[PDB]
Amino acid sequence: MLKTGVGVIRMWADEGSRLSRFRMLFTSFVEPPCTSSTFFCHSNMCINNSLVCNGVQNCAYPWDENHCKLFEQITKTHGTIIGVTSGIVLVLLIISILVQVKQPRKK
Amino acid sequence: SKEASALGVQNIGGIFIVLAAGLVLSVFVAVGEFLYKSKKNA
Amino acid sequence: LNPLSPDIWMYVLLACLGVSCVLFVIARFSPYEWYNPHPCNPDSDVVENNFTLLNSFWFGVGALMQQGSELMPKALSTRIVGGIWWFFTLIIISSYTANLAAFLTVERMESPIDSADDLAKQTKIEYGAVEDGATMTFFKKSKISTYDKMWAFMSSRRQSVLVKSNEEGIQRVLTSDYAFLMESTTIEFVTQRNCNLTQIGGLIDSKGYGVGTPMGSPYRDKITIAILQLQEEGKLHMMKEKWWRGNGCPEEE
Amino acid sequence: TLLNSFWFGVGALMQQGSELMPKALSTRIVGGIWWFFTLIIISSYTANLAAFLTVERMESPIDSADDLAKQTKIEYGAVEDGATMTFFKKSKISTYDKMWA
Amino acid sequence: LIDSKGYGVGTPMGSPYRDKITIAILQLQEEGKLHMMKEKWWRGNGCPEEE
Amino acid sequence: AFLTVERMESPIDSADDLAKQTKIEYGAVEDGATMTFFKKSKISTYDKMWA
Repeated sequence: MLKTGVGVIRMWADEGSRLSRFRMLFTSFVEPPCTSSTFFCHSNMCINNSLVCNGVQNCAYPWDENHCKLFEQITKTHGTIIGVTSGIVLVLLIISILVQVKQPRKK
Repeated sequence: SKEASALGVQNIGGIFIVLAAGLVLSVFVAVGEFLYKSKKNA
Repeated sequence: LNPLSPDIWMYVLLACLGVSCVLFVIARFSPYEWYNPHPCNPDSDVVENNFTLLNSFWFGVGALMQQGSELMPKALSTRIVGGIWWFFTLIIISSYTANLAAFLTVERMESPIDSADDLAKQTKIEYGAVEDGATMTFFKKSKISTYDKMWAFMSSRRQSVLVKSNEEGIQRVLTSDYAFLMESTTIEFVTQRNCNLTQIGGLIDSKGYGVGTPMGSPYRDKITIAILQLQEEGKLHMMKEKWWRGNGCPEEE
Repeated sequence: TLLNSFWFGVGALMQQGSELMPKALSTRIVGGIWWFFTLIIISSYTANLAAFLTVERMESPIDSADDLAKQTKIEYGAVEDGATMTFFKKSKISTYDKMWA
Repeated sequence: LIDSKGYGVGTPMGSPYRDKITIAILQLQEEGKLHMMKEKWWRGNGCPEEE
Repeated sequence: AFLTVERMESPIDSADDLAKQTKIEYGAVEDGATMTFFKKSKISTYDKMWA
């Protein structure tokens, strides 16, 4: 946590240019308590200008970009396929059946 | 204790297969008997 | 509907309908079903089958229902297809009841947590506390195997779940699962300041609320005897009422 | 009739069926829907009873002092001259008085 | 629980071991062997299999 | 009920199975260093079965 508002990050290498990685993130507005424009993630960590659900672990703990929240029966791997084909078979069979429903009689 | 498992075709497919087999045998024996009766009558 | 996946149901219905069409095309196109009508029939000549679309469809339904039917299929073809149909039905409904038995019993036999060790054997519901709030520190110095492994798990998480603020962890528990080990007193206060929150287990630790006095203190024994009186009167139980029980019984829903 | 339709409903709830079967389509809707509900029911019942018969979570009627302080079919107890009787003597408090008396 | 009472050690007024034993009891509770020995001499066979 | 109890129950395969379990009884050639090992064992499971 930076106490001030201006950051200073220096890195030293000594023919170790392959030092695996220094990959880190800085967060603004860590300073203010809540106002509507901003968003609470931790104690006095209301920060939001736009980082509400920014797809990055944008706060100390997952609170900001973090768990913000009849077509499914259509989307089957092949159950939808053979199911609708079976429905087609059904329809054709019904077409056939109504004939002998209406056409024939006794002897 | 995790076995909150809705049964799916992956555990029940066999009855449909038996169903198709029965349907084909039905067609077979039905046409066989109909033509058998037709030939016997003549 | 739960024991069966929301696909077979549709498979069930479509199979019923297709079977029914098969049945009727078997019956009205058959060399046998055609029948002499009269109860005392001297070889009449108005014979016919006895199946409709309506009849065969409902028969298929009813056999799928385990409630019989009205048509008595007669010939080889109709009887064999009906046999397969009956097999389909019995196996499906049997399997259904088995699965529902499965859910209800696997439910009933679950044991919701009720003790700290039981929590330790748990894995999904996480542990932790307000960091270093003298609470996890006891775990740090803990010698009990349950608490030893509890601290081992907390060291595994190691700020993965170690909330900084009591209320922040309160929200954590409200929105998810958590253990959130912390002092009893505030727990009963909060629980009877709210709902959804329960005391679980006993007093894992034991601490006391005394009165601080310097080494030189004549008032020590005097105030101790005073509080012994107030306790033996139950009067301090009464004042507990005042501050918790009085404001800790607005919320029994 | 009313008599036989009633008899059909009751005998159909249980799995036997009646032979006043629906001759017409309209009445067959009722017959089918009724069959569905009853099968739901009987299977559900068998499942749930299987659920109890093999888990048998025993239950205690009483879980707090006030709880049996309000019923009367269970007798309390204490040692004579037991300090239990002394603290419960001079109950001083909400409910322990009824029990002491 | 309904009441709240504790058990102490027999000592007359002002005996020299008084605060010396208060601090010892506090420490022993802190290391928790109070719990361990209480469990050990109150353990018994434990609950068998009620399954 | 019978079938689910039967399939549910489990044949033992571990020492701690015996540790928790109480119906069946252990066995050891006493003084063959076996029971000496158990009594010298400080492992809570072997400790409790030894006791």
